[PDB]
Order: sequence, then structure tokens, then C-alpha cells
Amino acid sequence: TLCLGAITTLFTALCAITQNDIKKIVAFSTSSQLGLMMVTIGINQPHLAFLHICMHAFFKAMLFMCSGSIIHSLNDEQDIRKMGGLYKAMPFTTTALIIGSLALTGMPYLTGFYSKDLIIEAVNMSYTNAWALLMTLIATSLTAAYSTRIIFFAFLGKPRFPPLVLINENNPLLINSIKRLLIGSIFAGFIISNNIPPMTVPNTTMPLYMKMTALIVTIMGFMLALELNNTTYYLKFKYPSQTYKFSNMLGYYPSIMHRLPTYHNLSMSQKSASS
Amino acid sequence: SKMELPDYKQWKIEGTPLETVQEKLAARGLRDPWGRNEAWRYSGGFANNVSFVGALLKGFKWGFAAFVVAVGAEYYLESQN
Amino acid sequence: AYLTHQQKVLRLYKRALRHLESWCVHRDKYRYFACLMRARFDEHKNEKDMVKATQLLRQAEEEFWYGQHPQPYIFPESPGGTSYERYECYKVPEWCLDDWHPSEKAMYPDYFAKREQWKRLRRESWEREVKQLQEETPPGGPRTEALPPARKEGDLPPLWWHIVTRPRERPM
Amino acid sequence: YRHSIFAVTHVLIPVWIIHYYLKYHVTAKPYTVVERKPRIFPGDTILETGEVIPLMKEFPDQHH
Amino acid sequence: SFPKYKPSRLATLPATLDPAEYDISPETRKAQAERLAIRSRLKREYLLQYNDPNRLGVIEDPALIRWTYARSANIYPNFRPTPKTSLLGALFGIGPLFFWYYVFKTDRDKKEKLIQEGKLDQTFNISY
Amino acid sequence: APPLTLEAIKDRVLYVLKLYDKIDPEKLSVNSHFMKDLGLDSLDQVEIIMAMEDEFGFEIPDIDAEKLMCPQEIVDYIADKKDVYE
Amino acid sequence: MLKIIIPTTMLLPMTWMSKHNMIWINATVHSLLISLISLSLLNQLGENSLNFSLTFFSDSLSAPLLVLTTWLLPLMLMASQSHLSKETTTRKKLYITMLILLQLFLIMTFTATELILFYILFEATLVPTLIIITRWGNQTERLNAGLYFLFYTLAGSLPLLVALVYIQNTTGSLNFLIIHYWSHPLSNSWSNIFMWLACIMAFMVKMPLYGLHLWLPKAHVEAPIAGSMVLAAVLLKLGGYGMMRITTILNPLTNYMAYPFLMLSMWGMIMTSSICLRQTDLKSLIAYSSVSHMALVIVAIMIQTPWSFMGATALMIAHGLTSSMLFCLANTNYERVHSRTMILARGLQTLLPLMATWWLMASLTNLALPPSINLIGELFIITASFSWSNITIILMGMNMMITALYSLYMLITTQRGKYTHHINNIKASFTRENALMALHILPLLLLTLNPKMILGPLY
Amino acid sequence: DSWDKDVYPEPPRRTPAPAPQTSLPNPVTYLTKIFDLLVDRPVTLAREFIEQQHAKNRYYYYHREFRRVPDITECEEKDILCMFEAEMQWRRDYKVDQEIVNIIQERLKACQQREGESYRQNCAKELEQFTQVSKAFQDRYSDLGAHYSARKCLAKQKQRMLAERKAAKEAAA
Amino acid sequence: TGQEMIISNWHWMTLQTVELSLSFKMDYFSVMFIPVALFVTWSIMEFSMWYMHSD
Amino acid sequence: GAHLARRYLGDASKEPDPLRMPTFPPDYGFPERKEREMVATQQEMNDAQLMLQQRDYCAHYLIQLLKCKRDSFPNFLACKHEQHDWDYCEHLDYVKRMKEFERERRLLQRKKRREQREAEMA
Amino acid sequence: HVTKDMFPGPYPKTPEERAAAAKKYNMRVEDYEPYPDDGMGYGDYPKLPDRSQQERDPWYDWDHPDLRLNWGEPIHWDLDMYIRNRVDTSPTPVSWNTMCKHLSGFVAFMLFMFWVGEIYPSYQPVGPKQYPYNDLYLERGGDPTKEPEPVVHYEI
Amino acid sequence: KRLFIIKPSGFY
Ligand SMILES: CCCCCCCCCCCCCCCCCC(=O)O[C@@H](COC(=O)CCCCCCCCCCCCCCC)COP(=O)(O)OC[C@H](O)CO
Repeated sequence: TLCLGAITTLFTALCAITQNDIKKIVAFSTSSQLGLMMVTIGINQPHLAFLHICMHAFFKAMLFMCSGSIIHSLNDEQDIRKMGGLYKAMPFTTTALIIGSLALTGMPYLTGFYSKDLIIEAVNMSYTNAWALLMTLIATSLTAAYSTRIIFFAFLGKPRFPPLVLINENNPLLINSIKRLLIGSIFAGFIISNNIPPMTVPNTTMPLYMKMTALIVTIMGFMLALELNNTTYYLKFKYPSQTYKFSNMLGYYPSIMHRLPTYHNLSMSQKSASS
Repeated sequence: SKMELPDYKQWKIEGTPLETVQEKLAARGLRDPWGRNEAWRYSGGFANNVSFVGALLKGFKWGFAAFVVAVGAEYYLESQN
Repeated sequence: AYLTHQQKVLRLYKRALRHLESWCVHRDKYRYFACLMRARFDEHKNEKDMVKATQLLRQAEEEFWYGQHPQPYIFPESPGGTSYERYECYKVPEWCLDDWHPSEKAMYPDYFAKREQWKRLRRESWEREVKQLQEETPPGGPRTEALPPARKEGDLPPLWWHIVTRPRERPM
Repeated sequence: YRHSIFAVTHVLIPVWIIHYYLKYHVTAKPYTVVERKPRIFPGDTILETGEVIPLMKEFPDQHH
Repeated sequence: SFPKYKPSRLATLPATLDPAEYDISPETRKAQAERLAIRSRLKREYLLQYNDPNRLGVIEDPALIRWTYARSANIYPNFRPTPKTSLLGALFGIGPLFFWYYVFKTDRDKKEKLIQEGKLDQTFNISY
Repeated sequence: APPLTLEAIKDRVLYVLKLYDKIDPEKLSVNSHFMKDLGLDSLDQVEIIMAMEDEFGFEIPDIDAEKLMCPQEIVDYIADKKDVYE
Repeated sequence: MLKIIIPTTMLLPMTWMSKHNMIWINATVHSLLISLISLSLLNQLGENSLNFSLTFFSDSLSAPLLVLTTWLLPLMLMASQSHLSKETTTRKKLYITMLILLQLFLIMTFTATELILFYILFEATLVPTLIIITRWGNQTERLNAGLYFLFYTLAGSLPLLVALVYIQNTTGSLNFLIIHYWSHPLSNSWSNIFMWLACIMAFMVKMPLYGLHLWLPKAHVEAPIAGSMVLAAVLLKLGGYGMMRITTILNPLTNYMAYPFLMLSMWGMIMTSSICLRQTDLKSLIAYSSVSHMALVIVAIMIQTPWSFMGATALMIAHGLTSSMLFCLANTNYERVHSRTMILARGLQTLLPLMATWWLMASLTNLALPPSINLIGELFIITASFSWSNITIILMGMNMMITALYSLYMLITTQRGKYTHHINNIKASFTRENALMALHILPLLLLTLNPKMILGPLY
Repeated sequence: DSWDKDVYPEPPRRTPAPAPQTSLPNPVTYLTKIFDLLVDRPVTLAREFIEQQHAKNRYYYYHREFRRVPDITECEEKDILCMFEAEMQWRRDYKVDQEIVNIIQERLKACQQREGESYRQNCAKELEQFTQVSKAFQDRYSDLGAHYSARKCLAKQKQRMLAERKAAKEAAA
Repeated sequence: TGQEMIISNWHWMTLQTVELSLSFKMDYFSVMFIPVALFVTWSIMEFSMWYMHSD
Repeated sequence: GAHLARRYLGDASKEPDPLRMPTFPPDYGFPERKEREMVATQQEMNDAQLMLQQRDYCAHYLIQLLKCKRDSFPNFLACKHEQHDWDYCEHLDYVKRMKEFERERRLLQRKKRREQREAEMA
Repeated sequence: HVTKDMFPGPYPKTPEERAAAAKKYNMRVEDYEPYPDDGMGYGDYPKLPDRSQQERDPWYDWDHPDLRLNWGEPIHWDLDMYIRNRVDTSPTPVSWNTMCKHLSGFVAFMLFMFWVGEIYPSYQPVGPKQYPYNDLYLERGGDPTKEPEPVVHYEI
Repeated sequence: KRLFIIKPSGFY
């Protein structure tokens, strides 16, 4: 489980940051989060894994629902390379995403804090797979990576959608539903963490420089990803990097493993078997 | 309604970052044919975007304003208790 | 029948910029690199020798293949787009309406009566349109898939019912 | 009212038949509804005998 | 120059990269000219039946009927027993059956051997 | 969304055409077969239809694009493709 | 049992004596009434069969199977008056006569106490099924199918005949009771092996077992709809029923002389389900699905395990109900388009909204979705087989994966997708087709609440 | 109570006394108080109404008693009538024996939820009691076969006393 | 109070020694998840009215 | 950790192996030691339904914790000093674990460098 | 409608029968190609290049737009691998050999480093989790009659 | 503006 949780946490996250579709971006964020759940249940931390279930339920639902708001309002367009400049166009939608994005990535005392860095802290001072620990840290930084990609490309910057604007979110159904989940993403982290009885032994006395790595790697990842994202703002040309080809193609898994085994099994059934 | 269509003259190359494109190919020798069409994206109320960090600290001012009053009240009642 | 050299290179032009959308993203970058693409396409106009043009496009296609974006920006209302054939499980064909029930039929009398008008027109136009088709049909079977239009007055163009009465792209 | 008749015909009646089922039909069979033992702590008192589990004895008395 | 795009039976070669379409020989001038001729013949007939008011049933597709017949009974009247088919039949036939017998018989023999000497925990295993 | 019709289409069509710098504002006519009236090389119609596309947000097939050459023609093609019946 | 056989026999004059157009009504209503009397036998006593007389007896094994046949009888009758209505009065009257002669033999077969009396009616089901397939079959190949069907099962049944008469002269009696109580250990002598082969092969052919299974894709593809279901829904189970009954004297020779059949079946299910992953014909697709599910029962029976037996009968009846239903699905679409090809008629959910549902939970039941008794049958066999050997799951588990891919595949291709442009003769579905579908779905899911009435004597 | 604690042992419910020290009201207590007068009381009122209706006419039923008959170790070989009597008796004891392990299993699972996280230690007596039942059930009916019968159960037994008698001989050495 | 309980109910079958019955085990994982899933799906249901409005 | 750097990338006879230790006798190194005592009996954590992991010596600073949570319902804001005492107990039990870890490492220095002291000459 | 002779037949041996089959399959003799008869029984059915329906130009209008076939056009012997939803032979932007090399390399690299991570595990410079009551033998599942072996925890 | 919608007859 430590092995599977780590590889799912990074590989899907690695294939995430190179995509240009919010539904694909947020989905890969789930699978990376789902990979994170398998890490904590691995090293004898089942309850805190279930805590991560509840917190992930809150903010991740908003992200898709918030992404649902922008997709429909801007005439069912999902490509992130075309929306542009949604910050002041949709205040509440932009407001919901940044609170959701920060909760998913860190921001102590928010919803993600009562689950994520506790898991990262718990997996740090434990007899785990040394390689698997390295994947969790990198993927934790990669968690901020695609989070910047969504905020930078969609909301920040100059707009790119078709000239006829249809931006609107004033419908009370959209506003009330977001707000109901929003207040959950602010306080539900503190509530159940202070309410449920302590079901795990705590980790109190560790050196300061891995107690903070959860914040460090996210803040660190926030830095270059912003710099690398505004490197697109740089007028100079961008080379078609090979590693970018690997990540943007979903890690090469679908183009082969959905095409090599299906063909053989289907071919076997006709040439052999049937005939 | 009728969706009255905005007039044409409000979109030129000036002011927009597309200025910096113009002298580039002018030095190259050609001229940009679609410059005026994309002016609206970089102009009007659609201009003056917010920096990445600027979006993150949205509500900091009044949020920090709600802090000082809250901490000041709780500091007063606890210390006087 | 045959995409000539000019047709193919324009197709190269259109696809090259569409892929460059996914690369440049920002509009200011677009208007620059598109102009270079345009300028460097204008330079080889006096190439004269058509053989060179094939050689001029020989490295072009693979160069596009070199720099092709793995996730090109394809448009939602288009093949490969997200909203492709999505709004299709509701466009039930017109002929299904004939199998309706009189209680259902009586609900919409005016439209049904007007549909019967279109029904008769198709019946009356069929013999003329099939006759028109064979009277100027090419020898040795139809050579080009394009159909003849309506030549004289009154007669409707042949093979029109399904094209005209096709379900709307947004049936709902 | 539309909230009221929703409550009665979707919560009040359904909770009535479920409770009746859980109180006089299914609980009438042994080991059908089993719950965790009432978690008591040293120091409090219990109901069915009125006995006191003893107070936690003298703590080594540390502080932070 | 980047490495070229080698083709595969599962990753086909695109039309844009195929050398054959580059040189449009006068022989190929007519070779791809009857494509529309035969297609229009099939086309014009198809719309004529499809648009026909008198038509009420379905239009039979001889290619579809031929495909069903080819992928069916019309296989053994074309089956010639040869070493390729003979070996293919045995390899995908008796082959896996005997291999499955070997793995199961070996495991079952080992399974009952442990029970014979009482070297397996079935103390709670009562339902069977 | 309020569906588009001809006066919407025609105004938006001549909108982007006018915004094109080389097109002369007074030369803009719905019936103008481009190069024979407004000097436009064959490499230019294939790129202005993208502006025509982005105006309405639906892809214009190259088979139809090469036939599409007049401002009236674009208006007619856009309306029928988007089931515009007025 | 004369409370069932006698009304069934007396129904034969009932149809022939009926008027011109009243044959369908009277036959349907009384056959449904016969079904109701059949349900009177579902109560099986504690550990004894409901022995009525020396001629007939019933236990928890035949109790669900009997009522399945009686319940079936209206369903073929409800599925026949579409293509049969364009025929003379006599031929329609004859058709009803055959199915009633069919069920009468089936009723007598399941209730027979004597293995010979079991044997006589067990082959006798060939005669009505053969003529039904040949006479009213709507195809050309059916003539070859009748020969293929008749000889294949007979080629195994004839060696069975010599086996029973040998038992009668050697052991003594041959009824189902004395055999069980006077059962003696079968030796390992090579003669005993051949008797084991004779006593078994006849039942495997009718299941069928992989290899000896080519008579289903012939018979089922171009059999008449009414004859297709019964041959699919019970006649396969008829071979199954004898498997439990006759494996009371074949012990302990079953342990060693079963490996070739287990290997043929546990590999055949993967191969036959791999057939189903690609079929040009919908009816052939369903027929091969029946091979895979029946191959599960062969594995189930041959292990000879308590849990295995209850799963066998549960799957046996459950498969019959859903396999018959799916055949009705094929008949409806084939009736509208007058063809059997997969891709010809597609996107039928848009045209026919309710049939989209009927084909939907038909696929789910075929998929052994829990708690549908298809699951409670398959899952039991996995547990029994896994106890027999830990590697059984690798194959038999992979079946549920392969079974899913093809099951939805026919749902994807036919119901979902885009409507066929040229097809325009598909009218709204008549209430007869919709009702007939419900007569299958409702008892299936209704019976899910009480599997104890399907788990057989070993329950 | 309908059932009995002798065969369904229930350890005494060590319920606590709620003694909270906090100013704000405890919501749980009052949320059940409304439940009493909104769900519990109407349920009881209807239940006592139907119970008195049941008490108006009380028809009875009993449990069938099967007197013992000689089993298959007394049955003369091939004596079908006697063998049939024994086989039915053995199957009666088979099903009631299946209910014996079912009762133990229900009691086994009852401790696990009742003791919470202290299950591993509180009822180690319960685990061994089921273990002894499971072991005896293994020697009793396991591995008989699908067509099990009292003759086969004798055969499995006759394997066992033969095995242990040899073991006793080997113990003597 | 911190009590976790099991609601066993209607007996599906007495499967010899197995007693498969419809039984709703509940513990902290249940009682915590139930409001969270319901809260999210109720909010999604409210949103689904807005998004999926023309279907 | 420094031990991780010096175990695989450095020597192998100095860095502790968490799987193996304690490798040295407890009373050795320092004459007489105190005994780790639990203030409660075996009954307390059983009746308190304490989970297996949370049955350390630190449980005495946890048994009253759950009672305080129950005795102050809902009031999620209290039981902080009690939690503070529990966390401080985790400090003591944890710091005890590195103290023995440095003990064995120092005792592992005690092992080799002395063994090599009477090895090159005697 | 169609008559019996139009049904597929045997291998076209002479070129004349090759032409007849090509006419029967609504193609020409140039593009007609029977399957290589290794005894597999393909008959005269014309083999066609491996082209999934995804390969077919979507913008062209087909008689069967869902699967991209026109009426009468002789469809592939292997249509059901190559339908829109089944196996697709679309040209990936990068070579299949490179496609496979990076996939196998990353998986192998991930697995290999996972093993070496297990070989040298990560842990803090901390020791055993000291547990009272002779390592809680009683509540771990131990038997009360068998008294626990001497286990005790000390202090420094 | 309201307009006719084609739908397969559900009356049956
Ligand atoms: C299509 C081919 C058949 C398909 C597969 C069918 C099943 C395979 C086996 C078929 C066996 C058929 C004959 C079995 C008759 C009953 C068996 C029986 O009662 O067991 C006897 C088995 O004894 C036999 O010899 C039975 C026949 C053995 C096989 C030889 C003949 C059968 C095979 C050839 C004919 C059938 C195949 C068709 C050929 C066209 C025991 O008697 P015994 O030999 O102990 O008698 C006492 C003493 O020793 C003297 O007999």
C-alpha cells in the first residue's frame, strides 16, 4: 500500500500539471489525493486516513462545482487555454476556487491542514519505505503545481474566450450551493478534528525541519510553478520538450495499455477462439 | 433586447501589450493584420488584471481589519477578567 | 477528388495555427508567431518549380509533427471536442412522428397539419426530382457525388427531404 | 406548510414504522441490535448498581 | 531535426507523413479518380432509396450481409487443413487445457498432501 | 442563451471583417467575392475564417471553408449550420 | 403430481377444441393457471422429498425447476402469436400442441422417480423440439441444425442407455431413492471408468460442455422464438438436473475422473465468453453466453460440494430466466428490422424508451449484479471452487470481467448510440412485448428476496 | 424477554451516570426528549393497542417433538426401512447441529461489537468455545460430500477410531 | 457518549452455518461519513438544478 | 536524520538498527534503574475502551481526557490543558526513546572503538 | 434483393476470378486483395489496411455517421476491433517504440527504486515503542493460564 | 421562443 499510494500520488499528479482541461486537471488531483489516502492507511493510520476522506470531500466537491460554474457560464468550453481573466468577471467563482485551492494545498488551520500535513508529518517519522516517503513529498509540492496552473490560466491574466460574453453567476442556486460548501471548507476542518475522540497516538517531538516540510514544499512548489507559468507570459518561444510530451500524454499509459492488450485479446478471440 | 453592438473605434493597438508586438515584425519587415481585433482583450474594463499573489491575498485588508478588532476585544475582556 | 498542392498547403496553414493556439495560449504571443508563420509562408511564393514545393512541404509536415501539441485545442462543437455528438440523444428523426397516437396527434394540430403539407410536397416532388436526376445523369454512373440543383421553376432539388427536414443541431 | 407536510409524510411516518420495527419486532430477537459497551472511566459512577469505579489514584504529578 | 515518427500496426502512419501521397503520378491521377465515381454510384443509389417516399422498410446493405456471411458459415468451405492451422489449433486448443491440468493437479496433489500429514490450518474452516 | 439570427450574424460578420486592417471600411459589402474585389491572397481567406470561427465558436470544415468566400456566404453558412431559422 | 400432469394433458384437447381466434387466450389463461398449481409444491419438507407415489416424486431440486417450466409455458405462448398469426388455424393449433407436449414431457421428467423413467422422457423432449426448430424455424440452416441437435445429444444418450440397464441388472433397483440409500463405493477398475463416462457424457452434451457445445450456436440462432427459450431456459437445465441425480453412485470415482471436464469447463468459460466479446449476430451472442453460464454449473456439479450444489441450482434456474428473456429481446428487434446483425439496428434507446430499460436490467441480471440470484449463484460456485483449489479464482474470476465486457457491449451497440438513418419501420412497442418482458423481470427480482426456494435440496 | 440469557449470555450493561459540568445545554438530551413525545410515545400507544387486541384472542402453537429412533449403527445392512428411519434421524441431528454452531457464531459475533476495541481480550473464553465447536464439527460432518448420508458419516467415523486406535497402539509402542 | 452499534434485521437465509442477514454495522466511519456525503450531494443537487437545466 | 546519512552512505557498525536494538542488557552501563510503572491497573484501559496503540504508559494522561470530552459536551474548546498534559507526556515518552537511541549509539561506540583498542596491539 | 452468387466464395485463383470478386465486393482489381490463405478460411474477403473508424475523416458525411461507413462500401473483416469505441489505430503524436520505451522505463525505474528504498528504509533516530504490562500479553490475545514471559521497561 | 420538439410516442 505504501508502494501503490506513493506511485499513484505522483504519477497522476505528474500527468496533471501538463493538461489543459479543468475536468481532467481536477480529476487527476483526486487520484493524486486518493494516492495520498493509501499512504496514510499504510503506516497504521486508518482513522486519520478517514479524516482525510471528510476534508477531501469538502473542498474537492467545490472545485469541480466551481469549475462547473465557469464551464456552463462561458458556453460549455473546458479548455484552460481559452478562458482567461476570470478574477473580477466572476468574483464568487474566483473566490471559491482560491479558498478551495488553498485548502487542498495547505494553508494551516484551513480544512486541508487538519488532514494533509498531519498525514505528511505522520508518514515522516515512521519506519516507511524511504523511496515512498520521497514520492509523497514531491507530490505534495506537485499538489500546489497544478493548483497554480488552474488559478493562473483561468482566473488571472487576460481573457481569451469568444467575443460575445455570457459570464453570469447571479443565479441563487449557484451562489447558495457554493456558499454552503464554502463555510464547510473554512470551519469543518477545525470542527471534527476537535470533536471526534483521539483515535491515534500523537507525534509531538520531532526536529523542526521536517515538521515544516509540508508547508515548505508547497510554498516552494508555489514559487517556481508561478515563475514557470509566467514564463509563458515571456514573449520568447517555448520549445516542445520531450518530458512535456510524456506528462501531457497522461504518462503514456492510455496510448499503449488501452491499445496493446485490447487489440491482442480481441484479435485472439477472432483468429483463435471463434474461427 | 437587441444587444446593441459596440462601435469599432474603441480598439486600436495603443496601450495594449500588443504594442510591443507591432515594432517587432515592423523591424522584421511585415505588419500585423489582426492587431485591432484583439485589442478588446487587453483593454477596457478587461485590462488592469491582478497579480497571482494579489488574488491570493483577496480580502486581506478587511480580513486583517476584522482581526484587530476581534483580538483587541478578546485581549480586553480576558486581561480584565 | 484530389486535394491539389494549394489545397494541401492551406490545410497545413489552418492546422498549424490551431496547434499553435495550444502552444502560445496568450493572444499577444499568438499575433506575433502567427505573423512569422504568415511572413515565412509568403516568402516562398515565387518558388516556381512545383517539385520544390513538395520538397518545401516535405519537411513542413514532419516539422509540424515535431512540434505538434500532444493536447491540441480542439473546439467543443467539433470532432474530438468535449461537446461532440453530446446533443444527439434527443434528435429523434422526423419519420418517427408518423407512428404517433391520435391522442398525441391531437395535442399539436397546427404543426401536424403543416407537416402533412410538407408530406404531400415530398410525394409530389419525388417523381419530378427522380426524373430530373436521370435526365442529366452522367454516363457510366454518377461521377461526382454532387447532385444537380432544381433547374426549372416549382420543382424542388432532388434528394432534399432528409437534408431539409434534418433534425436541428439543438433539438432539446 | 409545504415544508410541514413533507416532514410528516417523509420523516414522521417513516421514523414511526422504523422505530416500531426496531422496538417491538426485530429487537424481540436476541443479538439483533448490539452496541458497544458503555465506555465508563475511573472516577465516575454507574447506573444499574449505583457503584463508583474508584478515582484514579495519585498521579506522579508532572507538569509542562 | 527531431527523430522521425516510425509507424506501428497499432500506431499507424498518418496521411500527412506518408511518402506515397507526396508524388501524385499521372497513373495515380486516375487511380484516385474513380474513387468518387464508384462512391457516387453507391451514393446516388443510397439517397434515392433513402429519400424514396414509397420505401417503408430498411435498405439492405450487401456489404453488411456479405460481412456477416464471411465471418460465419462461409469459413469452413474455405478451410484447408495445413500445418499452420493444425499447429495453431493444438497450441490454442489442447495446449492450455493440459497446462491448466498440470498446474491444478500439482497444486491439488500438494494440497491434499499437507492435509494428509496434518500440515494445514483448517480448524475454523468448517463450511465447504 | 438568446439564439443568433441574421442581423446578429451579419453585424458580427462585418464586425470582424471591418476590424481586419487591410479591409477597406467603405469597400465592405456583404456581396464581395474577396480577391476579385478586395485584393486578398489565397493564403488569407483560410486565416480569416478562423476569425469567423472565433466569432461564433464552431469549427468551419476546410471543405466548406474553401467554398466559403463572401461576407454573405459566411452569413448564410453560419445560420444554417447553427439551425438559424428566424 | 397428477394435479399438474392431468390438467396439462387435458389442456391438449382444450386448444384443439377451441374456436378460430380464441386458441391463444384459452391456452394462455389455463397455462398460467397450471403455473399457479405448480407453485403449490414449493414447500419441501425438512429432509425428505415430497414423495407422492412410485411413479412420481419431487424434492427441493425439481421444485423450483418444475414451476419454471410451467411459468415458462405462457411466455412462449405470449411470444408466438406475432409471426404465427399469418398461418392457417391448424398450424397454429399444432404449434400450441407441441409446446404442451413439450412441457408435459418436462413435467414428467423432473418428477420421475425411476432413472429409466427419467431417461425415457429425458430424450423424448427431442421429438417436439426437433419439429419446432425445423418446421417453423425462420432460416435455411435450420435443416442442418436439426440434424446437429438431434444426433449430438443422442450420440451421448445412447451410451447412457446401456449404463442404466447395466445398473438395473447388477445393483437391483434403479429409482432415485434406493440408489441413494444403497449407494456403494465405485472402484477404480477401468470398466468402472467407462461406466462413469457413459453415466456422465449424456448429461454433459445437453449442458453443454466446451467442445461438445456446437449444437447451441446452430439450434439457438435460427430456432423459433418460442422454441429458442425452452431449449435455452430448461432443456439445458435438464442435462443439469440429471447431474445431481446420477452422481449418487459414481462416488468416489468422481474425484479422479473429473479433471478433464473441469479443465475443459474452467477453460471453456474464458474461451466461450471470449466468443461473446465479438458476435455479428445477437442471438448467437446470447447462445454462447448460455454456454459460459452452463459451463459454470458443470464446474459446480463436478466438485460435488454442499456449497457448490446450492449455487448450481440457484444459477441454473436464474440463468434460464434471464437467458430466455434476452432471447425475447432479440426477437423484438429482429421483428422490426427483419435481420439479426448487431450493427444494423443501433441507437434504439432514443427510438424505444422503455425497451432501453428492459434490455438494461436484463443485462444487469446477466451480469450477476448483487443481490440478483445470478450473483448468489455465481458467487457460491467461486467460494466452493476456491476451497477446492486456490487458483480457480484466476480463471473463474476473470469470467466475470469478460462477462461484463460483452454484456454491456450488446447494450452499447444496440440500445445506445445513434439511431440508424434508413431504418424507419420501427413502430412503438406493443404492450404484449412490454408485458412479456415484465413477466420475466418481476419474478426474478421478486425471487431475490427468498433464495431459499431456489437453493435446492442441499440448502 | 422472549429468549433466555442462558443460551444468549448478555454481560450486565455497565451504563454510566451522565454528570457533565458545563454551562451550555447538552443538545443530545433534549433532542431525545422531543423524540420521546414525537416518535416513541405514539409507537408505544399503537403497540399497546394492538397488544391488547392480540390478548383478546390468543390461539396457540407448539414445537414438534421427534422421539428417538435407532440410528444407522444399529441398522441391519440393506434393511431399507430401518436405514430410512436412521437416515432421517441423522439429518434431523445434522440440521439441529448446524443450528448449534449458528448459535455459537451469533454469540461469537455478539462479543466482538459489544467489547469494542477490547474484543481481543474480554471474551477469549468465547473464541475457544467456538474453536472447540468448530473442531468437533470438522470431525462430525465436514468432507462428507454433496450427497452426504449417515452411512458416509459412519465411514468418516470408522476412519477416526481406526486412526486413534492405531495412535493408541503407537502410544503403547 | 461514543457508542457504536449494529442493526441486524430480517434474516435473508440461514446458510447452514452461515447466517447472511441484512445488517447495518455502524461506527465512527459510518456516523461521520453520512452527514458529509449527504451535505455534499445536497449541495450538488442544488447546483445540478442550475447546470443541468435544459436536459 | 544524521543516522540515516551515516548508515547507508557511511559505516555500518556505528548507526543503530531499529529492527535489532536493544542489543545490550538494560542494567548494564549504569548500575540500577527505575522501572516503567503504570499508575492504573489492567482494568482501566479495558473499561475505558482504549485502543491497542493508545495503551502506552501515556494512557494515564489520556484516560481522563475522554471523560473530560464527555463531561463537557459539546464544548469542543475545552480539554486543552488536559490535552496539554497528554502532549507533554508524549514529550516524556518520546524523549525517552531518543535517549535510549543515543544510549545504544554511544554503547555502539563503546563496542567497536574499544574492540579495536585491543586489536592492533593486543 | 441480393442473390446467392454475390455471397463470398473461395480463394480467387485466376486473375479473372480476382476481377469477379473485386466487382462482387464493389471495388476494383487494383485495390482488391484476398487474405493470405494459410488455411485459416478467410476466403475471397478482401483484406483492408488496419484503419479504425477513428481514422476516417469525421468531417465527411457518411451514410452511417456513427461508425463512418457508407452504404454498400465493403467494410473491414475486422470491423469490431476497429469501431469508434473499440481498438483505435489513430496515429499518436510520438512513435510507438518511443511510446513503449518510456512507459516500460518509468515503471521499471519506479519499481527498482522502490526496492532500493525498502533496502535502506527511512526512520527517525528513535527506538522502540515501550509498552507496559509485559508488552500487554493479556490484551494482545494471550492466554491467561500461560503466564507472560518476564518483560519490563526501565528508566534513565 | 417555444418551438416543436420531436419525441418518440410514449403513450403506448
Ligand atoms: C461418440 C462416442 C461416444 C461418446 C462418449 C460416450 C461415453 C464414453 C464411454 C462410452 C461407453 C459405452 C459402453 C458402456 C456400457 C455401460 C458401461 C458399464 O456398465 O460398465 C461396464 C464397462 O465394461 C465395458 O467393457 C463397457 C464398454 C467399454 C468400452 C468399449 C465399447 C464402447 C466404445 C465403442 C462403442 C461406442 C462408441 C461408438 C463407436 C461408433 C462394466 O462391466 P464389466 O466390464 O465390469 O462387466 C463384467 C466383466 O468385466 C465383463 O464385462
